[PDB]
Amino acid sequence: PVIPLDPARRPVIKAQVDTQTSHPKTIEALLDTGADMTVIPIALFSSNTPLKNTSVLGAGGQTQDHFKLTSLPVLIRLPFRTTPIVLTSCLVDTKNNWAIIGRDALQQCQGVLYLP
Amino acid sequence: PVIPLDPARRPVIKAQVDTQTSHPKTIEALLDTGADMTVIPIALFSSNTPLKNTSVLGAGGQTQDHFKLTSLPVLIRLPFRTTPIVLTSCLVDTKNNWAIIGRDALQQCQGVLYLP
Ligand SMILES: CC(C)(C)NC(=O)[C@@H]1CN(Cc2cccnc2)CCN1C[C@@H](O)C[C@@H](Cc1ccccc1)C(=O)N[C@H]1c2ccccc2C[C@H]1O
Repeated sequence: PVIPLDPARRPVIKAQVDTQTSHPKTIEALLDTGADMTVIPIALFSSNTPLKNTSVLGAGGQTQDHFKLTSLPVLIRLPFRTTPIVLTSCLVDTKNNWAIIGRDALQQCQGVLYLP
Repeated sequence: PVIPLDPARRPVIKAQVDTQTSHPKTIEALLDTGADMTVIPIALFSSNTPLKNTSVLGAGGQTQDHFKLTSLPVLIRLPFRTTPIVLTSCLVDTKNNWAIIGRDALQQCQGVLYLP
């Protein structure tokens, strides 16, 4: 679908996320062309799930803390799609619970940005 | 133009920014559907320009020293376009000199996100 861009209304979407550690869950995620990589909430995971450490570039510079990588791929299903997005790895937000569909996922559903 | 979304290649654009505090300059800016507001480098301004202090949520926790608000509106022109995007106010990166075109600007050029 064509998704209008509005400063007052974030372009969010329902996404079923399978972290392969528990049952697939539906979240509301921000469609973010400015994001190199997808971010999912730590709440999607179980308590015994191992994650890799990392340091990501953010608005406050380097955040050497609340972002981790999954060891296993992450599967994401959009409402109008049966076939899933399969990310080799993606970021996990451990402080807050940000949900961000990055260009890694957007490429897989062949999404484009269009300026008239 | 149609801009493909690619985790390895950021959707950037060359945009002429008029801060109305110095001569208009062309910068490279990230096209970002996840940004509520536009960010421009403080380099485009003069040393005597008054700016407002504020608080902006970003990846690296929560910052309130990084970004400032403009006092005057900002005009942005896209390639081969004479009629300017007019932003009443936008963020000013006083540190890493980021250039981000948010949904405030993307709305005025009628930009859309398209998922096939
Ligand atoms: C993979 C990861 C997500 C960590 N990457 C980023 O953070 C990139 C980095 N570049 C770095 C970069 C900068 C310049 C050139 N190349 C790379 C700048 C662009 N961001 C993506 C941002 O668009 C992320 C969003 C996320 C968000 C939205 C709403 C609420 C919380 C978090 C974001 O930061 N948006 C905020 C935001 C951001 C800018 C301006 C205003 C606002 C308001 C707010 O919406």
